[PDB]
This record gives sequence, structure tokens and C-alpha cells, in this order.
Amino acid sequence: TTYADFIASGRTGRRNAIHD
Amino acid sequence: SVKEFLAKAKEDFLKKWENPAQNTAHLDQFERIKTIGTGSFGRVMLVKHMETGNHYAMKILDKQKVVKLKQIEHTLNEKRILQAVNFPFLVKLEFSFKDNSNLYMVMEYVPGGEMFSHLRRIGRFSEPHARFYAAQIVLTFEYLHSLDLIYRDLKPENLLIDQQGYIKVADFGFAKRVKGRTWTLCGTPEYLAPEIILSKGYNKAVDWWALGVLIYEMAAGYPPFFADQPIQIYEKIVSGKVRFPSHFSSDLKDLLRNLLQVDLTKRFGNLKNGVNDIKNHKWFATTDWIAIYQRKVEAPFIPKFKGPGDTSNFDDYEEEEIRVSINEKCGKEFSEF
Ligand SMILES: C[C@@H](N)[C@H]1CC[C@H](C(=O)Nc2ccncc2)CC1
Repeated sequence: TTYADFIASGRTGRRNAIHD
Repeated sequence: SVKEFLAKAKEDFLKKWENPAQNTAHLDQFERIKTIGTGSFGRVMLVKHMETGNHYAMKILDKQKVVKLKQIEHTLNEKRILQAVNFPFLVKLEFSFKDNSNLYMVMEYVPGGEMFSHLRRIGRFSEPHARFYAAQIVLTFEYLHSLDLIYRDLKPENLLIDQQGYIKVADFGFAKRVKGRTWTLCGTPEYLAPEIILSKGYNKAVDWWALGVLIYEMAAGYPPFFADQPIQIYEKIVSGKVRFPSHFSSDLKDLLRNLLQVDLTKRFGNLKNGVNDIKNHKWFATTDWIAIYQRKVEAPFIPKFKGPGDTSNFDDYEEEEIRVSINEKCGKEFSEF
């Protein structure tokens, strides 16, 4: 499932802003 | 009456914008207790004001780290904007000051935690729960945008839950007052509008796209575009094919398709009718906008409160010393702070 795909991913923690 | 609220609100904002509050406390007035947050630059600590016994949350930025990250102008934006604004769902700046090494912004302490932490734990919010929060963001953006402010980093991580279950938006590190278009590549990968990824020159509409991302993530438990690495996320965004969970009501989907709209002539919030395109949507037909503003609606979730100064609704963080050099760093770069 999509939920399972997410939970197994590296981006379920707090996400940092980006910048160049 | 919304027009009239916002005109008076603009007059209030302008006085503070043109004449910012500056140097209204000192580090030694506070007892640092615990680090309750990191990023996107610096860190935020629970502190206690000796003279009142009040608790606050103090953001500290290292001026040298800000310079290295080319965040000088953004940091000046952040503090100049935050000191000027005033809306029920915006975290309040109580004091700001600086010393030889750091910049400090002491906000009100919002004990309830980040929305992110509750969303991840519970998994997803019900549509009514998500709509309650989404309405708050809609009105906050209505307010910021009327001031020519673009927020540029909406995500659950930045939304604090107060003791009454309502939101405070925190972290104005990328907020900017701009009338036309702007080009800086900033925000968080999952929440970027395609026009930012495509380096196009954009406006307040990026915030309405990001609202689309948020609502979806609150309702689904995951964001509409996710992958292990940001470039993979950007690819999914610029295709713009979004799949909704079968549990999403047909109204929710139709809201979201108009928010997660690559085409700026069709994306809600941007059009001739402005924010009413959102407010008068059928997903929002049960929403009492005036009652949301006045904090009269009953919150679907009220966080546990173990006492003043309790931090158990936040994660634990590595504690770093506050070093204050004997020599002034970056005096001229931060002179207006
Ligand atoms: C994830 C980052 N963009 C950032 C979100 C807001 C957070 C904060 O100010 N927290 C806070 C403020 C006031 N009271 C309690 C917590 C700091 C970390």
C-alpha cells in the first residue's frame, strides 16, 4: 500500500527546508 | 467586514513594519530549560523569564552560520515580519535581541507540540479534523497575503497546537514581503509548487499549492508526492498526477485538484475571486469562518497539559551550549536586527 511505501521511506521524520 | 478587518490590520502592520521593535530583552533575563526544536536554521529552546515567571520559546541563530548559509536577508525578513504581524493563528514574538554571537527571537510558548508529531503518531486525521486546521491556514494566508507577505514553508512541522487545540504558525525563515514576483528556491521539497522547482518566478500562489499538500497529508497520512530523495519528489510534482486514497470524499478531491493545480489561471487562491474560491468550496460548507477566527469552534483534539513548562509533547534534542564570543560577529550584516 501507499501507506506502507511511505512508512518504509526515508522521509517520515521532520523535513528540512532546502536552499541553493 | 473581512475587507474592513484587513484594512485596519494592514494599518497596524505598516506602523510596525516601517518602525520595527528592536532590542527588547537580554539573554540573562532567561533561564534556558530544554531544546524543543531544530531548523530550518538554528534551534528553539523552552525558556523561563525570571521577572514574570512566564515560559517562552526562544529561537537562537548563530550569526556566522546564518552568513555561511546566505540567509542574512531572509533572517532580517523573518524578524522584521514576525514583530509586525498579529493574527490568532500566528505564533507571537514577545522579544528579540542579539549579542556578539547570536540572534534571538523569544516567542510565546505553545506547549501542545507540532502538528507533525500528532499526525505521524495517530496516522491521519479525519476530514473534519483536517478541515478545522485547514480553515485556520486559509484565514492566516488570507491575512498574510493581504499584507503582501509570502510564507513559503507550510508543513505540519511548522504548525504548533495550542492548549485550546488551535494552530500557531511558526518559523518565518523564508517569509518575504514582495508585491510582484520573486525567485528564490526555498521551501520544503514535498510542498514546493512546480513553478518553484521550474525556476519560473512565482507569487503567493505557491502558498495555496502548499495548502493543497498539507490538506492531503493531514487527510491521507502521507503527502501527495513522496520519494526517498528530493529530485525524485520534484519529478513527481512536475508530472502533477496525484492519486487520492479511496477514503477521500469527492469534495476533498475536488478541493485538492483545484489547489494542486499546475495551471496558475485555474489554481484556487490565485483567481479573480481570491480566497472565496476556497472558503465557499463544498468541502468547507460546514465551516463557520467567523467562529474559527474567534476560536469558538470546539477543537477535535486537545493536547495533554501536564503543567506550565512541560515539554513532553516535543521530542528530545541534543543540547548545545550558547557560546557568546567577546568579539562582535557580523555587526553590520545584522545592524537592523
Ligand atoms: C521545523 C522547523 N521549521 C521549526 C518549526 C517551528 C519550531 C518552533 O518554533 N517551535 C515552538 C515555538 C513555540 N512554542 C513551542 C514550540 C522550531 C522548528
